Amino acid sequence: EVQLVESGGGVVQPGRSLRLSCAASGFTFSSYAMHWVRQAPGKGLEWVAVLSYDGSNKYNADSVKGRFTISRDNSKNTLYLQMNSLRVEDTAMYYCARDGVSVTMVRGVIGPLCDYWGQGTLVTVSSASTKGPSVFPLAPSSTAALGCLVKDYFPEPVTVSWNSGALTSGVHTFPAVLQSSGLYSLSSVVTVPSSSLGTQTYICNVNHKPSNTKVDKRVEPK
Amino acid sequence: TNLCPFGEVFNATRFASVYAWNRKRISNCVADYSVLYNSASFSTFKCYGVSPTKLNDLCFTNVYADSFVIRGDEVRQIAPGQTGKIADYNYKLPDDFTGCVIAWNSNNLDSKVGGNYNYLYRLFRKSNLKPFERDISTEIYQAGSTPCNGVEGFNCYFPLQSYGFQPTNGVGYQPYRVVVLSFELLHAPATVCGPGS
Amino acid sequence: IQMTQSPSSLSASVGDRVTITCQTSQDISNYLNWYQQKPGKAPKLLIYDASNLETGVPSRFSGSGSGTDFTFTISSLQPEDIATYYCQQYDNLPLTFGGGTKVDIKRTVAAPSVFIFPPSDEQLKSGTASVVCLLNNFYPREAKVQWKVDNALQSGNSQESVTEQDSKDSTYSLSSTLTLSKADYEKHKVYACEVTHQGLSSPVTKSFNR
Ligand SMILES: *[C@@H]1O[C@H](CO)[C@@H](O[C@@H]2O[C@H](CO)[C@@H](O)[C@H](O)[C@H]2NC(C)=O)[C@H](O)[C@H]1NC(C)=O
Repeated sequence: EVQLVESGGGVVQPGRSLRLSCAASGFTFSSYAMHWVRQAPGKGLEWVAVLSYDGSNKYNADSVKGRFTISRDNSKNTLYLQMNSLRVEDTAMYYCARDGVSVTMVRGVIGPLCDYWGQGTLVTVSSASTKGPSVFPLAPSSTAALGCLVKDYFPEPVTVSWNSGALTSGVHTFPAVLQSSGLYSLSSVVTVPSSSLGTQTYICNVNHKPSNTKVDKRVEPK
Repeated sequence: TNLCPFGEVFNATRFASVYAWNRKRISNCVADYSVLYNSASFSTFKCYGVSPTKLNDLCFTNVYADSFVIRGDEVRQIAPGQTGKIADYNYKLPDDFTGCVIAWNSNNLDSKVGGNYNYLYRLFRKSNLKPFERDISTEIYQAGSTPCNGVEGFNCYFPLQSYGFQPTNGVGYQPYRVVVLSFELLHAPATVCGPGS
Repeated sequence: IQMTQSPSSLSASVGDRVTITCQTSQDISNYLNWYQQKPGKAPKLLIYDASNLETGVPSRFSGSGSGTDFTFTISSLQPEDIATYYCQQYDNLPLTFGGGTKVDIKRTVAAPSVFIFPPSDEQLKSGTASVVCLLNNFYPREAKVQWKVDNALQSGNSQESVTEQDSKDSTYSLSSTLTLSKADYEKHKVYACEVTHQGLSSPVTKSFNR
């Protein structure tokens, strides 16, 4: 159907520049207005800026007026968001969405506004380097519990799967916690019966794209 | 519901010396004295003034936990009405004492080979201590009838002698960690109560 | 610029009728919008300009648009419906959202099963000791965990993460991570984590030695 796929956000120190890409597909793009709104980790939504149907009407929000500019290439069906003078506070996942109700913006009222279709978590990390995790076992001792310990990894987007992801029943992947050292900390656990603690072998597959690290760690009892 | 922080009393990694014995006031909590006497770890356990059975049933207005360290031979002086170097210059238990004294051996945690001389004890004083009187004075005491202007000399000594705690000593001279629970009962509502009262 | 209000933190059994009222700020707003945001996914426009839901929604939702105050009605609550619900105004261009409403479907009370984990010897080579305590498949999330090292509470040494409510069994799951070093791990001997949950009479203490 219609999909506002995004790519272009990453990790960049404060003070620099980085432009975002929102890609339009399906519907006519030069006919609809486009918005940019962001959501911090654990917080709620926050409006950023907007652009008309290329009618030269930006109307950015505060704290970004002069720091962000909205650009669209309606012949390319692609919408962008040039960032610059990175306030470190701007660490958030940005969503671009359509609009057909605005007043001085897009000509004529067509459809609703803010059919989100968003993605592309944008993190404005401090100078601290992008660090890979250190996976540790959470071996059991005697349903029986069994997990792995993802510790000391600065970029947040880490994933985990147990034994080639064919074991997906009884698995609990937890959100990360921010340690005092500026690094995250995650744990992923699976509860299995004691009758399979000696028969089937359990391995956690931790994957971390920003650090380019993947560690297959066994979990053996004490 | 919040229990009394007894775990912050016995297991504490660092204990003070006896001349400077530490005190942690215990109030507004729930006593669980069953943890104390349901254990074979405590060497000397002598309750003074209190029942040997009503331990978990009582209710005192306040409780004082006096914890310090002495060697193996000096625990006999942690008792109401005693005479001795600790029982005269470091820790004086009144004759009407109403509480339980807990002692256990710690020759492995407070001793080390080569020496662990951090612990001290008051060796000299020109008067016996009064009950609960903490004395940490650091003046050069005079023994004989010949004055001392602070010079560490023949009869002028520093009043705090170090404890030599090595694993290869006699039992009498090994570190025993002591906790003295003092049950204060004043004309006031009680704050430290048991679980079965 | 408005500060849109909303009563969050809802809890209702499966198949009920709940409502959220977003009352606007100064300069009465016309035609708010209603979105839903399930965890890990981008929001989705549920309702149009104060009414007239879109195509695709299961038609269990509604709302009424009258000047300053608004309402968001959900009939026939669903197990696959736990999310966060926002209200957005658009009549002055600085669009401001609501507070969001976390939704928890009321299920039969679940007692927690608690498992403890010592730090791995591999981690001890890094000079750190991370002890982990698990709470898994309990529906009432208002549970507490207190680490008792040698029966002494350790304040400011633990962080716990609570999973989103499950879809099949509708039970929560949290995990606290007590963090120490090799030095203060080597002077203590017993590590435990006491547990108190709405479906527990007496506290649950899972302990281990080193
Ligand atoms: C540290 O405090 C705890 C609780 O007051 C004591 O640990 C107990 O040890 C006994 C004997 O092994 C056990 O039977 C109990 O189950 C333990 N309780 C707990 C909660 O750990 C211990 O006695 C104290 N340590 C010292 C130094 O006295």
